[PDB]
Amino acid sequence: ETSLVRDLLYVFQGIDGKFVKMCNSENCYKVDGKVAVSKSLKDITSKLSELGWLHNKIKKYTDQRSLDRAFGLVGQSFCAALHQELKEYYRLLSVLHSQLQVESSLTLRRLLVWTFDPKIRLKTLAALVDHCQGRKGGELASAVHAYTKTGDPYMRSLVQHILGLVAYPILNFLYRWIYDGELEDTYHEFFVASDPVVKTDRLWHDKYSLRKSMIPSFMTMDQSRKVLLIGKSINFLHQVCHDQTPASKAMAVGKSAESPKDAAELFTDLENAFQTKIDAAYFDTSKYL
Amino acid sequence: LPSQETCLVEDLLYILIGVDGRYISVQPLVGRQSRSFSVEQNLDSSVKELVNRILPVATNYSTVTRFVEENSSFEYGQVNHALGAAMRTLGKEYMILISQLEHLQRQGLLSLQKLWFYIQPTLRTMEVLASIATSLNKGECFGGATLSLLHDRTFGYTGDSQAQELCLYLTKAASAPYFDILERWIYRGIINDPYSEFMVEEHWDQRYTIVQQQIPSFLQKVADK
Repeated sequence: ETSLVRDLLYVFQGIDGKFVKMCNSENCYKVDGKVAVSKSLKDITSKLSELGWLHNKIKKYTDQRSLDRAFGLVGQSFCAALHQELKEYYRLLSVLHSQLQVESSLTLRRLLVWTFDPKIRLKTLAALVDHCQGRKGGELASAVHAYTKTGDPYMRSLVQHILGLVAYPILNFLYRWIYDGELEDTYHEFFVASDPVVKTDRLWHDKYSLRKSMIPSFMTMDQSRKVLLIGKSINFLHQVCHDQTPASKAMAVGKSAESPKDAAELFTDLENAFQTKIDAAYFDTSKYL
Repeated sequence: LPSQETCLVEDLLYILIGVDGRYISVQPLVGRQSRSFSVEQNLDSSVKELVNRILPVATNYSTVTRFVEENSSFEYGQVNHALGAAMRTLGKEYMILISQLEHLQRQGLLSLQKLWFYIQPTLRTMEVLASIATSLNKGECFGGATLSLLHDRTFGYTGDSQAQELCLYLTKAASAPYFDILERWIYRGIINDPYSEFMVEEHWDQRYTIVQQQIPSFLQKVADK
């Protein structure tokens, strides 16, 4: 009884405890090698099978890539989330051992079910990881936005935490390029790759392509051409023998306000109000130019 | 022969948390609508009926939670996804009372009739989510017609408080997404169509068209307004 309770803690923390299960794939099945015991023990060994395997699949993805500086943008900001909900699995692992020792000790169907709330929590991270094998941004933003069009705000709140965090490098490309316009790309994490062509004098040539294969799904098509239009005009006022941010230093106050608003705000990515005050910057920077 | 009464109890409590037991084998099938659980032969005809009585309550919860906790997480992110995730939110605290019972099961203090009277308010709690779970997978309904069905379900239901309490709540927590994007549509006017969520869609004006298969749940005059 309690030795199988002690075995189920070690596969929750990882790979096999008392005996050897010899399977890393398709579920982590407990083999006891006993026939004279009841056959009802074996099916709870099969309940443990997909608890421990669905936990080690989250260790498998973030350790197989084995953190890489190349494509080190939005991909690992998705992993920094993936470690914080890895973290949430461990906090219910500690209440289960305080049940185990004395300070009651028998863990029965109460905790047998307590375990299925990690299960649906890990299935949420399992559906989140099966979409994306790669770590390149842009296509990650069409992934979690395809997971919020699904209803039922149980995991829809959880992927809303991810779309607020997947976008957080994406929209950090935006408002600085609206406000100062100092290019900071290394692997083109945004859909606007800034300066991939050699610098030439301006003949109204398009250096900032929008690249359909990496568009976020919260940014529609008329807004992707819009942020190109503000980003093309902000670079044309740098070489007008003026380093002045458009018409006031109030463009620099705006970035600070936005960064505190992001700090105060819980997890939500704004897209209906985000598109409104960039009109008030687009009409601002065009009349001053 | 007195040990077998506890030996089925510990087998039962692991069935209750939705996972496979020791000798109570679990049969999985596609479209299960409360999949069956195969109990072992035992030594006394009375004690099996008590675990045969608690088992549909373990059966009907563990199934109707299981697919709505996974199909919603696989699906879009419409009003049916905030609905199913709130069933998953209510499923978090159900596993808490089982584990506090197992703190009292470090030594035997309860029997099977003590198990069922404790889970008696919760078996009425799961079973009105069970009838939601059957219709939404047979129909595979769309988001305008999901809330229209889910409204009608909590409405011809009386007789118990805490079942009526939740089946209002999560449908109210599915209608409250709908009202907000309605209020984005009646004030600002920006519509967010992930895939679709409305009867009204863009495109001598031909700007808007209505479908009668994505209507809201209230009487048809307010959908026309």
